Amino acid sequence: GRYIGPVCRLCRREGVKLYLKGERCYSPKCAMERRPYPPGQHGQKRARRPSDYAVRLREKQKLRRIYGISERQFRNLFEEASKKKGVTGSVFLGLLESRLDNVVYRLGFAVSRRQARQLVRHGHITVNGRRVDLPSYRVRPGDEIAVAEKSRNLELIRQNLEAMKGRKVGPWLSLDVEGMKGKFLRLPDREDLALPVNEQLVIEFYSR
Amino acid sequence: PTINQLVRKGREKVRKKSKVPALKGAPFRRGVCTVVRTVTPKKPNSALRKVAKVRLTSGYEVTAYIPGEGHNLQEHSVVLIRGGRVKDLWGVRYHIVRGVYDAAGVKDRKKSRSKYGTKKPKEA
Amino acid sequence: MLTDPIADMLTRIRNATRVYKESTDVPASRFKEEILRILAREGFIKGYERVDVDGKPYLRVYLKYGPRRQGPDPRPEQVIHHIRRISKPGRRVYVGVKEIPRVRRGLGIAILSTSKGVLTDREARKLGVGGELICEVW
Amino acid sequence: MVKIRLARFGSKHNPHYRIVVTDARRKRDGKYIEKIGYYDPRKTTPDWLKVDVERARYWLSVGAQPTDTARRLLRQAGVFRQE
Amino acid sequence: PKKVLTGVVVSDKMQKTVTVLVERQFPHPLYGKVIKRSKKYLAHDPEEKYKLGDVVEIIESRPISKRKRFRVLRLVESGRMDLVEKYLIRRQNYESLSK
RNA sequence: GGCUAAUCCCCCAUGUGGACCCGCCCCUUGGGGUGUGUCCAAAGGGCUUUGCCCGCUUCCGGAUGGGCCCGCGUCCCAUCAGCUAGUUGGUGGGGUAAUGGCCCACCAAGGCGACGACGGGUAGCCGGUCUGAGAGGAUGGCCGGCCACAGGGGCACUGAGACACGGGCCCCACUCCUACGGGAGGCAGCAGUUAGGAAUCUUCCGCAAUGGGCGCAAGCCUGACGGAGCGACGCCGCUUGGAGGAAGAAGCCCUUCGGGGUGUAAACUCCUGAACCCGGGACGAAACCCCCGACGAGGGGACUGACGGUACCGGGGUAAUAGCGCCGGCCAACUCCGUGCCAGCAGCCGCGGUAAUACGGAGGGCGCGAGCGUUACCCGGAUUCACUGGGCGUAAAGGGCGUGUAGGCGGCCUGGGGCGUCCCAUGUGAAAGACCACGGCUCAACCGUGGGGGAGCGUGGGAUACGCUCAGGCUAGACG
RNA sequence: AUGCGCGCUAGGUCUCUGGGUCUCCUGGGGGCCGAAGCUAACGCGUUAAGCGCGCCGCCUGGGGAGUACGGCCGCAAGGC
Ligand SMILES: [Mg+2]
Ligand SMILES: [Mg+2]
Ligand SMILES: [Mg+2]
Ligand SMILES: [Mg+2]
Ligand SMILES: [Mg+2]
Ligand SMILES: [Mg+2]
Ligand SMILES: [Mg+2]
Ligand SMILES: [Mg+2]
Ligand SMILES: [Mg+2]
Ligand SMILES: [Mg+2]
Ligand SMILES: [Mg+2]
Ligand SMILES: [Mg+2]
Ligand SMILES: [Mg+2]
Ligand SMILES: [Mg+2]
Ligand SMILES: [Mg+2]
Ligand SMILES: [Mg+2]
Ligand SMILES: [Mg+2]
Ligand SMILES: [Mg+2]
Ligand SMILES: [Mg+2]
Ligand SMILES: [Mg+2]
Ligand SMILES: [Mg+2]
Ligand SMILES: [Mg+2]
Ligand SMILES: [Mg+2]
Ligand SMILES: [Mg+2]
Ligand SMILES: [Mg+2]
Ligand SMILES: [Mg+2]
Ligand SMILES: [Mg+2]
Ligand SMILES: [Mg+2]
Ligand SMILES: [Mg+2]
Ligand SMILES: [Mg+2]
Ligand SMILES: [Mg+2]
Ligand SMILES: [Mg+2]
Ligand SMILES: [Mg+2]
Ligand SMILES: [Mg+2]
Ligand SMILES: [Mg+2]
Ligand SMILES: [Mg+2]
Ligand SMILES: [Mg+2]
Ligand SMILES: [Mg+2]
Ligand SMILES: [Mg+2]
Ligand SMILES: [Mg+2]
Ligand SMILES: [Mg+2]
Ligand SMILES: [Mg+2]
Ligand SMILES: [Mg+2]
Ligand SMILES: [Mg+2]
Ligand SMILES: [Mg+2]
Ligand SMILES: [Mg+2]
Ligand SMILES: [Mg+2]
Ligand SMILES: [Mg+2]
Ligand SMILES: [Mg+2]
Ligand SMILES: [Mg+2]
Ligand SMILES: [Mg+2]
Ligand SMILES: [Mg+2]
Ligand SMILES: [Mg+2]
Ligand SMILES: [Mg+2]
Ligand SMILES: [Mg+2]
Ligand SMILES: [Mg+2]
Ligand SMILES: [Mg+2]
Ligand SMILES: [Mg+2]
Ligand SMILES: [Mg+2]
Ligand SMILES: [Mg+2]
Ligand SMILES: [Mg+2]
Ligand SMILES: [Mg+2]
Ligand SMILES: [Mg+2]
Ligand SMILES: [Mg+2]
Ligand SMILES: [Mg+2]
Ligand SMILES: [Mg+2]
Ligand SMILES: [Mg+2]
Ligand SMILES: [Mg+2]
Ligand SMILES: [Mg+2]
Ligand SMILES: [Mg+2]
Ligand SMILES: [Mg+2]
Ligand SMILES: [Mg+2]
Ligand SMILES: [Mg+2]
Ligand SMILES: [Mg+2]
Ligand SMILES: [Mg+2]
Ligand SMILES: [Mg+2]
Ligand SMILES: [Mg+2]
Ligand SMILES: [Mg+2]
Ligand SMILES: [Mg+2]
Ligand SMILES: [Mg+2]
Ligand SMILES: [Mg+2]
Ligand SMILES: [Mg+2]
Ligand SMILES: [Mg+2]
Ligand SMILES: [Mg+2]
Ligand SMILES: [Mg+2]
Ligand SMILES: [Mg+2]
Ligand SMILES: [Mg+2]
Ligand SMILES: [Mg+2]
Ligand SMILES: [Mg+2]
Ligand SMILES: [Mg+2]
Ligand SMILES: [Mg+2]
Ligand SMILES: [Mg+2]
Ligand SMILES: [Mg+2]
Ligand SMILES: [Mg+2]
Ligand SMILES: [Mg+2]
Ligand SMILES: [Mg+2]
Ligand SMILES: [Mg+2]
Ligand SMILES: [Mg+2]
Ligand SMILES: [Zn+2]
Repeated sequence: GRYIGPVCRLCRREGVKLYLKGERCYSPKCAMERRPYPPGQHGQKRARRPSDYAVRLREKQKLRRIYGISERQFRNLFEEASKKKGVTGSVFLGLLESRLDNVVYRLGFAVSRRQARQLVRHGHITVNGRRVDLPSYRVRPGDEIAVAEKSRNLELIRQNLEAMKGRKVGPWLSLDVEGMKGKFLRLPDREDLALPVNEQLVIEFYSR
Repeated sequence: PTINQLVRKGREKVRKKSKVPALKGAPFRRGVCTVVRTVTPKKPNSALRKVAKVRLTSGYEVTAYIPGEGHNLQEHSVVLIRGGRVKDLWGVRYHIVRGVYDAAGVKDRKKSRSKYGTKKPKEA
Repeated sequence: MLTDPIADMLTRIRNATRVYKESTDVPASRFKEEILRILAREGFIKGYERVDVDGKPYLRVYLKYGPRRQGPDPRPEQVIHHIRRISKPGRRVYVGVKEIPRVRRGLGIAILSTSKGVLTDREARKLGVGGELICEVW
Repeated sequence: MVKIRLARFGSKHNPHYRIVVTDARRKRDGKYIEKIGYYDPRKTTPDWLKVDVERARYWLSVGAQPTDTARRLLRQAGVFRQE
Repeated sequence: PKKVLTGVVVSDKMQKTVTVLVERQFPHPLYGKVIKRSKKYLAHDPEEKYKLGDVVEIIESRPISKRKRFRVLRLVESGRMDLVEKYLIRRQNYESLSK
């Protein structure tokens, strides 16, 4: 039961655009226009100098709220990363990016990540020929991700895919809008993602 | 100390002393009020603090704080000892748990309900 | 009677260098010589020679320093910053090959005495033997 | 006497048996002599059975006694063929 | 292998039996200094050969009595009476250290 | 008291062999061979009864499982310093499967102790587990291994095996039955009751699976087990929607009355479809058994479910739980009101006596979210018992001083040995766990298969610098 | 308010007591300033509180308390 409640408010508190809505976070309605300041009575007052703790906290919260996942899953995923051979920050970002819901967002099946979660949970999404309804499913390289045979009819899906004409997908992915499918090519590099998050600052957050 | 000296004697492990023989090891303990009264705290503060003398299921006798705004505890009531002190009182090593046995949860407290043991209010 | 002639030699070197002496006399022995040879090859000392002081054998050790420095305290850097006995009489440390420690990320050395002779850490690993861990130097 | 039987190693509704030489008086999941095989009744993988005949033959030769089910497995593995 | 130990005979005082003193060395498990412990063993000397102050070999054997699990295998060196001496003095020092 | 069968008991026989005394040989603790003398065997049943099955006896070996023995490791108190009479050893004997003061007789006078004996306190031990950068500290529930006990205590019988949880004898306590003489009992088995307690479950289903006992088999038994039930107790997955939606409704809060906040949040629009109904519906199951073959090998064939009509698949299909702690510093989150050293808070410093970001409520905010807090306990931080890794002139801490015992430590040169030390090989380090890889349940938790690692110890081989040791030598220490 | 021993690390100055070719130098003592260094600071500094090695003693927040109990010693006081 992750955060469910107003999203553009986190857009506001973190002081940066993180697109939880997809569309309209593109338009000048995001509230980041006209309210770049954090939420609440005091949000328009002068900021104090953030403690080291504060900085690292909020950085981690940025990274987390981006992917919509719970702190339990986030932390567990982090520890998983810190075990694995190779640089933690990158590896972490790579395991985050391999969440089926995420991959679905990334492929352009769903306007936002939350919507991608719902499409997954409702089984509109298949991996490697079989339906997968778990947002937390980890897509390994080579796995094909498609809109399910039946769900192809859905006006939402035909919509998004129609909007995905001519748009290019991530370089670690591939998309065929014809069969409404696409392949997860390889684990995305830090450089591959545009994320406004210093991850070595999140690493430092669990170091406490 | 020289190494030979440690071989001979060796460092000594430091024993820990229980701040709470509520004991029988337990997390909580049932008990019966003997006195219910007030006391005057230590030097820097002033107030009437509410406490109770309790006989215990451990066969122990201790002074306990009665945290909250209002309190219904009487002489013969049965009660649950929490443990943890009240710093500006004397030898009060335990708190009484509100909401269980004869100690009812604080009347009309909206904010921290779990401490003080009151259920959720009603909405219009 | 020195109670630990090796510790004594190392210490003499330490004191010597700390006042920037050009050289220092330690009472001579084979083992001390082997330790020296290792230093000299490693570059911590310029070298050493055998000499008779009061008709007694001594090893004269020629120390080595940095270039003169600037600002207040022109005194040059030490080539031997750190010289330390590890195994002492009264606690003798012996390491297997898997336990021969890397010193200062390689910038330093450890000297071991082994049944292949007195080696450095690198020497011992490459030779695949352990032994008594004599001292750290860096 | 020493026997050749199945020990249950799986999880709930997930039976996985080790084919095992053990004293009959031992409990089935307890310390055994040596594991000669494994058996996966739900056949979830390409190899759902394995044996290492030479061992099972040895044990049979010093007098181990197969459970008729372990016997069946062994036979399927070909412990018993002669020609 | 039947255990073999090496000791000095500190006691002649019994019939067909000698008390054999066996030192042992090892690194202290924490502090690391090499420390030397010791143990007295009752060993079986049927032919009454082995005298006081003998360094002998002891071997693990079928139990002869309660407390005698070892036999005297061979005489390694004869006439170490100083070892015995240290033993006797260590014993004698017990006479102090009470009241 | 009397009748009676047997694979029940016993006697003579056959001696493959075996046991015992004595002699001899080889091995060397009572191992193996051999000779004479002596001593010891058997059980019958079923069949299609001319041949086979199930069994029985003696012996040798195998396998498995145990007994006993030794080295080493195994908590606190020295305000426990001396302990010991079968005590320590010997000869002979008894006893057992077997060594043994295990037990008895006789003889000797020994044995243990500051390297902590004896005493007291506490405690099942381990694989592992928690924590920790590590060393270390702490722990030993569940699962696997070992031990011990079966109301307390003693004891033996039966047996291959027991000093025997659901076997026996005795004593003690307790409950019950009693014709007052006397008897019966033993959940630390499953489930259940009760008491104690802060607290711990169903008097369920099933023999279908794995395993166990007996039976030639058919089969019977199995509260081991495989399941289901109850408890957010733990872990993991999942949901309470998704997209659009105001230069931004109302209400509520702040207001310097200009406005600011809750906030795209809601309404609303559209879309998806947890729950739910219908349909289909398992894997776990193949042997035992039947046929051919010779009851074999091989080949073939059929019966077999608690979980369960569950999981799952297909069709239909409703916008559909959110709470809990905090917001003075440590520490992420601030304002208004009420209260006025009160009421209260409180982990520490501290806050409350009229502007309280610290009490109480409200708005708002931060953190987590089917949970969130609290108490208790363990490691942590704490380098605060310091091996890694601390100290002692004045902060705690040099003994009033010496003499010296045990012990610890030891100059230069050479040689022997190789105990420490190091290296190689090798055995051991079960499984589980931890690690790595690949895989199986849609994922994960969970699980499978594989690989690796690993201190320690056993055996064999090698090295010799250092430490030890033995032998020799020197004079710089030391003494004369 | 500074355990014992050993080796090592500038000098200056006053002094006690030996030796020397006796301004001075060379031992062994007592003091004072001060190199390097050390130290929380004060200070220490070849008479180390510096650099090292060996062995012994001792410490582990303040009080309660050098108290209580025990034991050993003592004629007692009282000591450990
Ligand atoms: Mg990593
Ligand atoms: Mg969601
Ligand atoms: Mg790529
Ligand atoms: Mg930490
Ligand atoms: Mg009491
Ligand atoms: Mg010079
Ligand atoms: Mg080793
Ligand atoms: Mg068994
Ligand atoms: Mg065969
Ligand atoms: Mg004798
Ligand atoms: Mg005997
Ligand atoms: Mg012999
Ligand atoms: Mg005595
Ligand atoms: Mg009769
Ligand atoms: Mg009769
Ligand atoms: Mg008759
Ligand atoms: Mg018979
Ligand atoms: Mg006969
Ligand atoms: Mg014959
Ligand atoms: Mg055997
Ligand atoms: Mg006392
Ligand atoms: Mg007696
Ligand atoms: Mg018997
Ligand atoms: Mg005997
Ligand atoms: Mg000893
Ligand atoms: Mg106990
Ligand atoms: Mg760990
Ligand atoms: Mg333990
Ligand atoms: Mg267990
Ligand atoms: Mg008992
Ligand atoms: Mg009884
Ligand atoms: Mg009993
Ligand atoms: Mg028993
Ligand atoms: Mg029973
Ligand atoms: Mg009760
Ligand atoms: Mg249950
Ligand atoms: Mg069954
Ligand atoms: Mg069965
Ligand atoms: Mg049978
Ligand atoms: Mg069960
Ligand atoms: Mg929406
Ligand atoms: Mg407004
Ligand atoms: Mg619809
Ligand atoms: Mg089947
Ligand atoms: Mg089936
Ligand atoms: Mg036939
Ligand atoms: Mg067949
Ligand atoms: Mg359906
Ligand atoms: Mg549908
Ligand atoms: Mg709604
Ligand atoms: Mg803050
Ligand atoms: Mg509070
Ligand atoms: Mg007011
Ligand atoms: Mg006010
Ligand atoms: Mg004020
Ligand atoms: Mg406030
Ligand atoms: Mg506060
Ligand atoms: Mg408040
Ligand atoms: Mg709120
Ligand atoms: Mg969860
Ligand atoms: Mg520590
Ligand atoms: Mg630490
Ligand atoms: Mg402490
Ligand atoms: Mg230390
Ligand atoms: Mg260590
Ligand atoms: Mg300290
Ligand atoms: Mg003194
Ligand atoms: Mg000595
Ligand atoms: Mg030496
Ligand atoms: Mg050797
Ligand atoms: Mg090995
Ligand atoms: Mg393993
Ligand atoms: Mg494994
Ligand atoms: Mg660990
Ligand atoms: Mg998988
Ligand atoms: Mg596992
Ligand atoms: Mg060897
Ligand atoms: Mg040699
Ligand atoms: Mg030599
Ligand atoms: Mg020595
Ligand atoms: Mg000599
Ligand atoms: Mg002092
Ligand atoms: Mg003093
Ligand atoms: Mg000192
Ligand atoms: Mg002077
Ligand atoms: Mg003169
Ligand atoms: Mg002087
Ligand atoms: Mg200075
Ligand atoms: Mg200074
Ligand atoms: Mg000075
Ligand atoms: Mg000096
Ligand atoms: Mg000098
Ligand atoms: Mg000194
Ligand atoms: Mg100091
Ligand atoms: Mg205190
Ligand atoms: Mg006094
Ligand atoms: Mg007296
Ligand atoms: Mg006095
Ligand atoms: Zn936005």
